Amino acid sequence: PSMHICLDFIPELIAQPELEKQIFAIQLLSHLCIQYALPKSLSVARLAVNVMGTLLTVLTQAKRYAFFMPTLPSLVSFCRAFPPLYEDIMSLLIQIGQVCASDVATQTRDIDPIITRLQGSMDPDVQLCHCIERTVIEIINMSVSGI
Amino acid sequence: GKKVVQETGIKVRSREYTGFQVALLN
Amino acid sequence: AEMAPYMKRLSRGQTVEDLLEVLSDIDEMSRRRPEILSFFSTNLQRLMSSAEECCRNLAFSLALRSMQNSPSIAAAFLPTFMYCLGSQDFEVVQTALRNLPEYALLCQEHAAVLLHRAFLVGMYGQMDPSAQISEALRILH
Amino acid sequence: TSPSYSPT
Amino acid sequence: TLGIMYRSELLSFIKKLREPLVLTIILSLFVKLHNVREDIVNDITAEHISIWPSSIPNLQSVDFEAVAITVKELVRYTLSINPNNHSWLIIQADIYFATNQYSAALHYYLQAGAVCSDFFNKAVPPDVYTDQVIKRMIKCCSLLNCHTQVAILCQFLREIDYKTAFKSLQEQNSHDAMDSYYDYIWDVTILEYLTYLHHKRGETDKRQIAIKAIGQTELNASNPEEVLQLAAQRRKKKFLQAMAKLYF
Amino acid sequence: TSPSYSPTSPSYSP
Amino acid sequence: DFLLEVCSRSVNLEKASESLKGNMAAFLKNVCLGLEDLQYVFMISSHELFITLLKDEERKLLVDQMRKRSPRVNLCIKPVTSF
Amino acid sequence: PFLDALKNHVGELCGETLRLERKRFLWQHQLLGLLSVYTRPSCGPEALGHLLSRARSPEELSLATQLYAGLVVSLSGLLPLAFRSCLARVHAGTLQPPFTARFLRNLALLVGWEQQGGEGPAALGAHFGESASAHLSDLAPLLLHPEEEVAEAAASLLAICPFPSEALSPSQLLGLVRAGVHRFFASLRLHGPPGVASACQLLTRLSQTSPAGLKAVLQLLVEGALHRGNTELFGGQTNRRHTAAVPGPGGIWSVFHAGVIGRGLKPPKFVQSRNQQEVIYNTQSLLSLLVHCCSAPGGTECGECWGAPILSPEAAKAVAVTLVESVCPDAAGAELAWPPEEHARATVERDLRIGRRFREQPLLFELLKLVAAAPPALCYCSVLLRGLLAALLGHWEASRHPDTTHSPWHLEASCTLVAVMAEGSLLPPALGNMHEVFSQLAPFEVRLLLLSVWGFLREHGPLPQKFIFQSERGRFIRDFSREGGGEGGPHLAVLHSVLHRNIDRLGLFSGRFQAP
Repeated sequence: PSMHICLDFIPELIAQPELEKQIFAIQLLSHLCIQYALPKSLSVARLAVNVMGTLLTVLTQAKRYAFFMPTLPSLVSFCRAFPPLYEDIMSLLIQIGQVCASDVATQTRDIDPIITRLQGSMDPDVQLCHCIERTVIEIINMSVSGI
Repeated sequence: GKKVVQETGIKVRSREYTGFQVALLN
Repeated sequence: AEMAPYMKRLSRGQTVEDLLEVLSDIDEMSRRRPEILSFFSTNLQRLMSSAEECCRNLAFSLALRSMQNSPSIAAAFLPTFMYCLGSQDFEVVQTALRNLPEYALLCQEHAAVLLHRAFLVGMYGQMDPSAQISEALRILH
Repeated sequence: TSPSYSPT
Repeated sequence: TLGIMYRSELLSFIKKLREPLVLTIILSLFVKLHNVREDIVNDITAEHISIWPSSIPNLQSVDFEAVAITVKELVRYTLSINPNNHSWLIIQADIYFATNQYSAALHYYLQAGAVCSDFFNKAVPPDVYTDQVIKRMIKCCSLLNCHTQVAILCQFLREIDYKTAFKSLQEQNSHDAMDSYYDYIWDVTILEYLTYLHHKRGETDKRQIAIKAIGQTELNASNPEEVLQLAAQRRKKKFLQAMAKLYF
Repeated sequence: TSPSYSPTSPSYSP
Repeated sequence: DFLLEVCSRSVNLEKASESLKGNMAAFLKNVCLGLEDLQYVFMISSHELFITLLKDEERKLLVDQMRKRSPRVNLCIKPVTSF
Repeated sequence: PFLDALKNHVGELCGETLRLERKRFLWQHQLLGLLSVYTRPSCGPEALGHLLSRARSPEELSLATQLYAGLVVSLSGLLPLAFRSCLARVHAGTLQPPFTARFLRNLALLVGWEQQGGEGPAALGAHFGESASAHLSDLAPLLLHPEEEVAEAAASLLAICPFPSEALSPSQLLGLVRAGVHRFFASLRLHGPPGVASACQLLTRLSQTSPAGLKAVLQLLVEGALHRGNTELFGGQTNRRHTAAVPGPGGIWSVFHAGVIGRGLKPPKFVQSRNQQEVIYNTQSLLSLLVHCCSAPGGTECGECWGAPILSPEAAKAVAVTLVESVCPDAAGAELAWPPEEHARATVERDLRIGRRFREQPLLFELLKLVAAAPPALCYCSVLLRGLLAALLGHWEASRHPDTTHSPWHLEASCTLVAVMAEGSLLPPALGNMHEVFSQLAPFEVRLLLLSVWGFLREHGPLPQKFIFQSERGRFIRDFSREGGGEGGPHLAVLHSVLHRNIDRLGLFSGRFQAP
């Protein structure tokens, strides 16, 4: 129970230069915002979303996969906590989506999500697009069932 | 004789109050 | 008996002038006693599928009026709107996306698959449904 | 008396 | 509706017609009637035989809205007849550019390129990819927020517009996989600008990617230019097929 | 700030 | 027929290993897959070396597939008269 | 009142009709027909779609044809309305995989019958072919549909469904070819050649439309073949424990090692040893598909029955070019004149990555055999040939073993390569039999003689010219001994000296060389 001090230093762990630490901070913030929904936690969540946008602006594709596969259930946690912080989540989700789809377009692939549009161990951008659409599905099912 | 100065300046971005900078690797 | 010649003109109509004129008339007796659009629902479906700007806008207005009278016909209007999202003219999808949140709000059962398809359209087609999706969900709490 | 990472 | 036809009557008559020569001639006349001062913007459509009279009487009594509607319908009909016509492709895409449907504009520009060349296995003919058309998708892509793509199209221009290229790379709100299209870029100056900007904003891994891409031995800006033209053609082909995979 | 008193608990006034 | 004759002289059943038999059987099976004329399918199935190498279950399975490539279905055109 | 009350229960009446009672199915068939005539949207698309969705046998299909005959002497537009309605309901959340598999395969049976049929479709002209040709565009996601039966039914329908008056929109063409190659590779993954026969028919039928479609088919097909995936189908590729056993048995002193150097001990070291058997046959299936695509139809029936059809030089040229782009994007030595061996020493690095690629992916040898069957594709794949020659030259220089056969892959690769140029007619037939004598020659002899091959090809640089077309046969012919240099000359003389020095075991091969 004496954990909610974490919101004091979660900005620092986000500002840490290591990718693994930034992923861990974002996941910790997600489960904190499930547990305690404070305006302090909301400000930290908004900071985290803008940080995630910044890393989207600046990260190459291999580390983009290695950073954006684990932190998407954190986004659905954010969206469960704060329905105000909702349009920002959807804008960031659509931006990460279409940039990964552009990568899939850049280099030749097989399973072809562009044809799959009307609905193992594969290529990283394929896995990332599948993760993105799965988290969108989870946001929608959440919001439907969540009263 | 003054070398280059590496920055940790605030990267401004919209869509923990507008003064945040992710630290770069030194 | 009285609304049969109007939808006969709808069925036999293939020119935009006559179709828009009949749509304007149908708008007049949709302002007056809107319950009669059930006789026009299928005609509204293929003129939904049609690719004319005013015809589509009147289609959306008349469809939402019919929904507001009776929410029971959303199951019937599901696949035509689904194909409206799925098509590739980049016009009917913009119109359906602008009229998306009201439809999902009055659907309440297939809003999951509507919003999923809308995000996939923004996913692969280069249009941004973020505002409309967000509005639909904040309406749906 | 070290409260954080040293370079930052 | 004074005259020998009504607009619906002539629409039905042209719909019955399918002779491509008279179809494209009446389409050129209709798009000329559209582009003669229908609005403020002077986005004139490209056209093959411009002999129609420029002077307009009864300009208040004519209806540009009905003209736009009927010319869009006739474009739809002639593409229903045969999509394999680069001229009608350019006409449709320019109409969509006028209507600010930039996604469809890129879609039909790319379909025009794939009509004219055998899916970019040969170099695109410049009479179809003129400077004006390339500038049109430059503006369309810049408003569609794919800034590395609009930089690559700037490279496709006959004279490179480095100013609007740098204007495009200035923003941080991109959408189109910068660190993947650094392979496709082949100009040393824009690559140098990318390297400087990445160092300035502290983006070390992308900066490393750009440095290695420059250090490719394929291009050196001192070669006997046969290799340079061959490499530029190869990157043109692969990039165009990449956009053709992305759209449609 | 208050590591042991939990956020959803009353303050102490003086 | 010439190919079948060459195969018949090529393989002798008593002085052949099971690996060679499987190779020959799989090759002729894929030849049957590559053919399109059902007469050619029938004669290649009716060759005696086909029967000797391929068991009847596999033979009838491939024959069943090749006749799954047959669209022969009879339909009635006139509407029914219940009166 | 009866009819417009059954309007809401039209589907269940179709359910009874498919349940096929004694004469109640006939009675409900007539009732549905009269109801469709009566009501103003006419419910014909709905009834047809429901019956096709839950239909599974030709008697129900015949019932569909009979009610279609009634509705076509009654009204019009029935098939376009039915297809849009049913396919919209398919792309929606309804129309479960068994129902839609039944519906698609019912359409496949219908379009097959209408492609055949001599009096049936003539009396009842429904034109299913042009109807589905109008509705082609949405069928590609049904090719990529995750349900196997749906994928098979869509493959059959698109395999036997014809094309419109105009061939196809380029967007739909690219969508169809990408769906086709993905379905082809998935069916190779799961079923085999019996699975991929339908996809091969599909690809061939849409590749024979226009040359640009053929270019797209070949390029996407071989590039997906040489993808990182689907290439094993053809050629092959803690703190609790630490403190439970930690601290170096001293306890009150330091630990023994002073650190690590990384993760350490790269774990798997796993070798791919699935099978070579039936990977022969997967190679054969792909090669047969390429042959069917590159083969012009012609229809002339050359010879009595023995004349093989002549392959398309344009198609094989496209295959060669995109193979070059797949292997090496470098084109600095793509000038078709061969630079010297000193220039090869300068650019050896590309040759190493080319050789490593060739050893990883042995499909390239069969693709280059197709190139060899082509007349000019050798001239267009000259860069790959040069790279492989340089890599082989380097290895045979760096070999110390007095016998050649200690490096098994290199001997086979050299033999195959010389056979490729020999079959592609850049060399004299004695230079062909150089690939025979590779087996028992010593490594330095092979190295010097392939250097002579380098010199010979340097003098007779391969060009698109000198390949003389014949009106007798489309096979372009390079007429030897008209180029001035003609035969090997000094090259054949050096070969003769090599074999005359190695007369110990090469007499029977000198009896093949003889005099050119």
